[PDB]
Amino acid sequence: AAVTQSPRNKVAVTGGKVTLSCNQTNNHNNMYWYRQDTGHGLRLIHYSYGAGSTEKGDIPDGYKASRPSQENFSLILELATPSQTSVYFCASGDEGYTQYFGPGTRLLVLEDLRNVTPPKVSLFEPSKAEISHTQKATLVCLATGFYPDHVELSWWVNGKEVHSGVCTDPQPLKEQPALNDSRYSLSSRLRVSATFWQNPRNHFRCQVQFYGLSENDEWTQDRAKPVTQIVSAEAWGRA
Amino acid sequence: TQVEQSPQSLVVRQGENCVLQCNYSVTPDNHLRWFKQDTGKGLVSLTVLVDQKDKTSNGRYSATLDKDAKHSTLHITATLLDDTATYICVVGDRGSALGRLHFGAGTQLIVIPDIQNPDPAVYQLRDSKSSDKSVCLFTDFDSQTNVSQSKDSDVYITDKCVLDMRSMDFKSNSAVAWSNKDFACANAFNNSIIPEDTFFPS
Amino acid sequence: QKTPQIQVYSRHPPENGKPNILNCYVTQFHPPHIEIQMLKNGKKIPKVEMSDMSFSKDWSFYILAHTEFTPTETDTYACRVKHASMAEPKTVYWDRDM
Amino acid sequence: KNYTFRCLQMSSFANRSWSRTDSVVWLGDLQTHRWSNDSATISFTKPWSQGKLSNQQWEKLQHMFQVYRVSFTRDIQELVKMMSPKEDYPIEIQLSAGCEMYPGNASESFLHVAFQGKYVVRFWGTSWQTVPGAPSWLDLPIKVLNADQGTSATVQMLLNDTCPLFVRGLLEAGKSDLEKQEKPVAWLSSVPRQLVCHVSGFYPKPVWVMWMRGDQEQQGTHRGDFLPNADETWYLQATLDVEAGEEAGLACRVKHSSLGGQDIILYW
Ligand SMILES: CCCCCCCCCCCCC/C=C/[C@@H](O)[C@H](CO[C@@H]1O[C@H](CO)[C@@H](O[C@@H]2O[C@H](CO)[C@H](O)[C@H](O[C@H]3O[C@H](CO)[C@H](O)[C@H](O)[C@H]3O)[C@H]2O)[C@H](O)[C@H]1O)NC(=O)CCCCCCCCCCCCCCCCCCCCCCCCC
Ligand SMILES: *[C@@H]1O[C@H](CO[C@H]2O[C@@H](C)[C@@H](O)[C@@H](O)[C@@H]2O)[C@@H](O[C@@H]2O[C@H](CO)[C@@H](O[C@H]3O[C@H](CO)[C@@H](O)[C@H](O)[C@@H]3O)[C@H](O)[C@H]2NC(C)=O)[C@H](O)[C@H]1NC(C)=O
Ligand SMILES: *[C@@H]1O[C@H](CO)[C@@H](O[C@@H]2O[C@H](CO)[C@@H](O)[C@H](O)[C@H]2NC(C)=O)[C@H](O)[C@H]1NC(C)=O
Ligand SMILES: *[C@@H]1O[C@H](CO)[C@@H](O[C@@H]2O[C@H](CO)[C@@H](O)[C@H](O)[C@H]2NC(C)=O)[C@H](O)[C@H]1NC(C)=O
Repeated sequence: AAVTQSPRNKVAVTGGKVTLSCNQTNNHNNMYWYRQDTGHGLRLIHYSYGAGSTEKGDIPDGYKASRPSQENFSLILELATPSQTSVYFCASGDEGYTQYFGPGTRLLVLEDLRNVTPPKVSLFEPSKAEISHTQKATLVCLATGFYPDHVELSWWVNGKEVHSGVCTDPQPLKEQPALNDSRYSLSSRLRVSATFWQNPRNHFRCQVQFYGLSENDEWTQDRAKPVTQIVSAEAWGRA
Repeated sequence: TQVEQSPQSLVVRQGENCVLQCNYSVTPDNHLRWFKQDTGKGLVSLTVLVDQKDKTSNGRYSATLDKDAKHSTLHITATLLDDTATYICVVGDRGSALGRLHFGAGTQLIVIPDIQNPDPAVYQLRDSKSSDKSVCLFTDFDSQTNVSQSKDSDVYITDKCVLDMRSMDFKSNSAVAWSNKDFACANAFNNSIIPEDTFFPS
Repeated sequence: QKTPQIQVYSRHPPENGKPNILNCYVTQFHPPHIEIQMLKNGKKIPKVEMSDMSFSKDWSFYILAHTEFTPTETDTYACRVKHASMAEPKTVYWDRDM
Repeated sequence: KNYTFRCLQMSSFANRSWSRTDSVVWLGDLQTHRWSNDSATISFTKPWSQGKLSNQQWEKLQHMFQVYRVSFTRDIQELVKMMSPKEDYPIEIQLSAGCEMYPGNASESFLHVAFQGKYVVRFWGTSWQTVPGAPSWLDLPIKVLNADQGTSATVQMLLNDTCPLFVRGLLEAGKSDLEKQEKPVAWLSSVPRQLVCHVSGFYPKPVWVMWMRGDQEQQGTHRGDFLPNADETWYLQATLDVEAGEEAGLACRVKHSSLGGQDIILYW
């Protein structure tokens, strides 16, 4: 039994319409919406027992639920508020007590979209000193000058994503800590064997999935529209 | 809040065992479930306890349930790095879909990895496109070493982060430092107290 | 909906001047929500005791109401019942001969 | 003499929020327990209503029902949400549960459920099931209620083991009240003619009432229904249609176990 959620990450403005969707192909009659906030457990917002039916949960205020079909259950935010910044979990189940949870949806509702900016991604090639000392090669990726902090960094080798030998900062650091709407920076490491980096056949790439404006949000500034996009830095191996 | 978890947060060294408490006042109490949640990831079911006096096991995870005391424990034997996660207690009040799930705030576990062969060094790494732009990497230091944040606004130092090379059974701590403003790398980690045998290549 | 059947009867043989207990038996009604009054000369009797509500094998509800009364030649006693099945409240007067 | 033990529950649901549940318990024709919605605890209506259960055994048993009443209320409300707009308030649920006792240590347990005054659901064997005549939409609540293994095992224990044991104990403790003998009192009256023979204050329920002229039993005698009295005794009246003038000679003979042979003969 598998449950999916779309989108996985959303950056929105106050007053805007936000639609959080959830798909389930298990033929489950019952679907549930939760939100997770630090210092609290998961709290029920809305739920459904079937198509065309929606029921109030424990905290329904500010949310509207929609179930057009057995497979889809949608959480709608007509007038988005900063207080609705949370991680949203969708669930489904049949007659049994088991509720099968989705991967979760990150939501951030900003007061203004004026400071939204995509990152500049740089890739830093392993030191020749490290190769001769440890027989290992560390690649450092660097995403800089982005707002808000909602980014996903991923390492890719030869078109396939790698997780082994990878660690990314748990939190992005502020570039200008004195400023309230400060831009962020993020670093990540990928460590391989020297002989792997020395191979010119291997194509290394650091990918940053940035979340910002939709292709429908209004933009008034002169600079390029900071839409949801992928910025990447890339290097080949060398002997 | 009918489901309370203790401790709030927990710091443990690799290999050591830990117990995680859950206490509830949910009525009635059909089943108790323990979730594992990585920073960022979703909810992974570890075990489900159903009996009045129940005991379960899942590899290194083991759990007990006492419905008379309305109390459950989660034992993690020989903790690994991947155990760094928030652990959530959940009590269901029915044996069917008519039930409501009662969630605990969670227990945040941090597992400190054991560094077997420390080889502390600061390396200079250069940008793939722009040769002039560079970062500096303090790596292969033991967990007893803390990385202090920058004492300058123009200099940026990240907190320590551990990577795991699974195929080699190798773990290493690392920290990144950079600045746009004649920036030295022997002068990059001056604020942090680092080992005397730290390697500085020239 | 089930229309209620009202039966009024005395506990002991009726004598004029002698204190007695009057019973009102209401049966065969649905839904269970009901308002029962025991009346003396069309006026509500202050202390009217009620038995616990129950239902028979045919799922029809029944309840017994009773009060202390002294039958006289003049005084008329009755049981008034208001139910959702009826538009007007049915009043059944106590007849000692019946 | 076989005794039927009955736990009669009546639940009313006027809308999404308003709800009440009241319960009464009968052993034969005598009330043993009362449980009002306003009351947090089950009340004894007889001194021997606890039966042969110890104090610890009763508190644990009451607590089970205390949690049930709250649970049942929420579950029904959620079951309406599963159907809507198929089913709608006001909703009446009736439950008739208990066991009938037989010579030796033999018994048969039952749990019958009514929806809107119609019998639709029963617990049989190890699961809930619908009876003939029940609407098909009830298959969803049944499937949901059957998924609860904990409820199933509890109900099985209550019916198979708890009921017979508790009643076997009630019959021992309540023997004095169950086997009581109350003497009937009779009086005669006439209505425009129909003659009425009133019989009141007798226990147990079985009674023989007939209009007679001497040794001849009148065939036109019509028995009414058994009407209850407040003091846990019975009332019954017999009517006879007769012509005006021939009232003299008619008598009402009443036979009852309490009298002990001496039948009440009442001439007019
Ligand atoms: C549109 C609407 C249409 C309506 C359709 C009509 C259908 C309606 C008919 C259904 C009615 C049944 C209501 C169901 C409620 C369930 O959701 C809850 C959901 O709550 C449950 O709580 C239990 C813990 O307390 C847990 O069990 C627990 O779950 C655990 C799993 O985690 C275990 O399995 C545990 O089992 C262990 O413990 C058991 C104990 O006995 C066993 O020993 C077992 O072997 C063991 O393994 C179990 O208890 C369950 O998981 C949990 O789910 N179950 C209960 O609360 C327990 C069931 C009690 C049923 C009571 C019957 C009511 C009869 C009416 C009379 C009421 C009058 C009261 C006054 C009586 C006083 C007189 C005293 C006389 C006493 C004599 C008794 C005889 C009468 C019957
Ligand atoms: C309780 O007793 C019942 C017996 O039936 C009783 O039901 C209760 C609710 C009262 O109404 C009472 O008067 C009545 O006598 C037991 O139910 C029986 O369980 C059997 C096995 O669990 C079951 O057999 C079926 O399942 C097996 C599975 O292995 C299968 O091989 C068989 O072919 C069959 O399908 C049997 O059908 C069932 N009886 C009835 C009438 O349905 C129950 O087990 C008792 N419970 C406890 C906890 O003691
Ligand atoms: C739910 O139903 C109850 C009971 O029918 C309603 O309470 C009644 O309200 C009316 C009008 O205000 C009164 O005349 C009655 O006296 C009330 N009855 C009882 C038994 O209290 C209640 O209004 C309904 N609630 C909702 C939210 O619809
Ligand atoms: C019947 O009893 C129930 C439960 O005691 C009552 O519903 C509760 O209402 C009270 C006050 O309205 C609340 O404090 C409770 O929280 C409600 N439910 C529960 C489980 O506590 C209901 O009001 C009663 N109905 C009548 C007509 O008296």
